[PDB]
Amino acid sequence: ALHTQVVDHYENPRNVGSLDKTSKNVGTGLVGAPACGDVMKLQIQVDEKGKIVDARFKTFGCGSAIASSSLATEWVKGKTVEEALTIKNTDIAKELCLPPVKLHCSMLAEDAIKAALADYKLKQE
Amino acid sequence: AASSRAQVLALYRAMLRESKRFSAYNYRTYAVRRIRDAFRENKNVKDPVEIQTLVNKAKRDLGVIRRQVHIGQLYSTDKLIIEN
Amino acid sequence: SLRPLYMDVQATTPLDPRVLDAMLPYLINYYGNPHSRTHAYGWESEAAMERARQQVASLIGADPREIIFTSGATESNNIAIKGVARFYRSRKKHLITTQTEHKCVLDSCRSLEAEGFQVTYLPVQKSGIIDLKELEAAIQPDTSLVSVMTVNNEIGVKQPIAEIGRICSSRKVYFHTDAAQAVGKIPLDVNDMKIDLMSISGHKIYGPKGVGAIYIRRRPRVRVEALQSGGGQERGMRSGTVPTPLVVGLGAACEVAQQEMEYDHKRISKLSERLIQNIMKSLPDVVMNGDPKHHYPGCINLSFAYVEGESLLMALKDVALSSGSACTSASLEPSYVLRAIGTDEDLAHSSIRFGIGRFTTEEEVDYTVEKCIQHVKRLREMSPLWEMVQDGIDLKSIKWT
Amino acid sequence: TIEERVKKIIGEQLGVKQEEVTNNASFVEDLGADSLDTVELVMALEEEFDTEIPDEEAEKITTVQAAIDYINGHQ
Ligand SMILES: *P(=O)(O)OCC(C)(C)[C@@H](O)C(=O)NCCC(=O)NCCSC(=O)CCCCCCCCCCC
Ligand SMILES: O=C(O)CN(CCN(CC(=O)O)CC(=O)O)CC(=O)O
Repeated sequence: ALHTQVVDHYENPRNVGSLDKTSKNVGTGLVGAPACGDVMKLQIQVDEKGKIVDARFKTFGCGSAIASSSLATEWVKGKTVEEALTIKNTDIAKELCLPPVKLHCSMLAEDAIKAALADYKLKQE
Repeated sequence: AASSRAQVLALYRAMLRESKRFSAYNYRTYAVRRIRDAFRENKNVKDPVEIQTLVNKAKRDLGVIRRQVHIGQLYSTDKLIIEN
Repeated sequence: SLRPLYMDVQATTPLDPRVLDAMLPYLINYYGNPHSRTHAYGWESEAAMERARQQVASLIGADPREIIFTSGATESNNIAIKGVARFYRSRKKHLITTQTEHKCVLDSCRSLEAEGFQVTYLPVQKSGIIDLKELEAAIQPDTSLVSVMTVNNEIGVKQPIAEIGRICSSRKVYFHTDAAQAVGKIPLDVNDMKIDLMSISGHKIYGPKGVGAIYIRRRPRVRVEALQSGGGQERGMRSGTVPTPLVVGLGAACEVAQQEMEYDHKRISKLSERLIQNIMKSLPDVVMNGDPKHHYPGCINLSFAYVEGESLLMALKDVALSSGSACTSASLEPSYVLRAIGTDEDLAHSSIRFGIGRFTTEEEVDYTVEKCIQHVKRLREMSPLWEMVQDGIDLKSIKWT
Repeated sequence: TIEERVKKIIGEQLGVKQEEVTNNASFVEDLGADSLDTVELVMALEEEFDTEIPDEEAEKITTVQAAIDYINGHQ
């Protein structure tokens, strides 16, 4: 049937875009594979106190993939790097009412958060 | 064989008028188009027996259209996105 | 809420009002069992059944005695494949089909392999068309059946049915074609095509759901073991109560299709060319799946690079369509058809099927085209793969996680 | 526009530039209509102007001016 929580992230898009990969304060997570029909790019911008101040995403995938990654991008803003690390796939799925067949989307979105954070952390010595 | 021509033009008008009453966009647009196209396609038939066969078929289809228009009104639904 | 445009006729069709009109008397006053031999309710129901049988026969060039009513082309496919295989099982254990057949043909063959039969699943070329010489080479001395579908349900590509019948006839191998997507849309003649068995679905041709038929050639006689046990209805080949209203609807749909086929083909051809050319002239990286030279125009399967299929369907919220991406097709499996014609996996996640049928309008096509162009652009602007390609990156060079 | 929306209908229905649709013109003699066209034309006028045109009136509407006259005289 129609899923209003998921479609909203496409019809009312937010944080779609790119940050500057060369910045020491930007972490970039790129997860998934074209052949698996789901690729998520998630970028975070961290201030000099460790607070995530901005984030952007681009996703190739079904509507639930776009919603999972879009929600993750909203949710990291305002969280410390350590706080963002505690966002779980299950929180994302719950918020979006994902069915079991789409829980893999919320897990890839969690993988994307953690890849972006690991990219940022590697840049800080 | 009783003025085919008067039967024909009367049937043409009746069939178009009744097919405009279809509630469903896809039956309505198809019936109007098909009727226009069929009468035009058959305009130059000259054998009186073949004309009469086509006329009798049109009368039968006019009955179909009247009945289907009325049972699509009893069980109608919302319009399509493109009707707005 | 306003309803979406129906652009999914390969999935099922609406009923032709002429078909519902023919059925309605059997749903109201003519409710007799056509097997009731002692009264007028039975006699008039039997007579309607037999009239429908002739209507089906006339469309395909058959004798009415060769038409067996079934509950759908799924059942017809099971009867043809399992019935023939089981009948000649003492002398013949090999059957040939193709990798792009509908799932009921493929799964009937799989069930037979578990029964000890050998099945060759022929590959297709990137056109979607089998190689006739490879078919010839695969026929064995113990081959009982070849089954190759007339029009593909996913990509619309036409197999060389007449040429396959020549091959099979000349080697006394029975030839079955699943014609579910071709009946009443392209010419079918069982004698000119040398067809031995054929599957027919009522709901793919503006007829009601729950009914179909199987043509079983009677000269030379083709023998098949019945699958449904019972009192011997349908000459012992399909026991059960023949559903008078449904078979009336099937015969009426076949009669209408016989009269309308040429008009529909001309009109759908023009709408199909319009949809394909208008999309391809407005968007880069759009590919048609299947050879346009051997293709039924009402089934158009396009891949939109760098956009996932399900997301595009979601984006096209007021259009009813379907896609080859795995989460949309019962939610199980990716498109085996696209894989068989050699589509890259990512592009097969990017395919959409557009259906144009008897009732489709030019404005419905124009609306669909416009929305398709707008939303592919929008989803590309959301796509990390499009972003990478626009920055000159070769996706084939990336090491994916 | 004015009552010559009548002229727009005739031209659309008969495939005739608005320049050719003169008040004196006969649908058949002057504008190439046949009798299937004129059935459709009368229905087009019924639709555009929310009026019912019965057979004995339709048979008189054979020129552009007759169509203008009829519509002006029925609200
Ligand atoms: P006008 O220019 O004076 O004359 C017009 C006619 C056609 C009357 C004139 O050209 C003529 O007399 N021609 C002689 C041949 C003739 O009469 N052809 C018409 C035969 S009637 C006919 O063709 C009916 C076709 C019915 C189509 C119905 C489709 C229904 C679909 C239903 C769907 C639910
Ligand atoms: O005659 C036709 O082809 C169909 N309709 C018009 C179809 N309309 C839809 C509607 O009337 O709501 C076309 C549209 O609005 O797109 C005639 C009528 O109005 O009776």
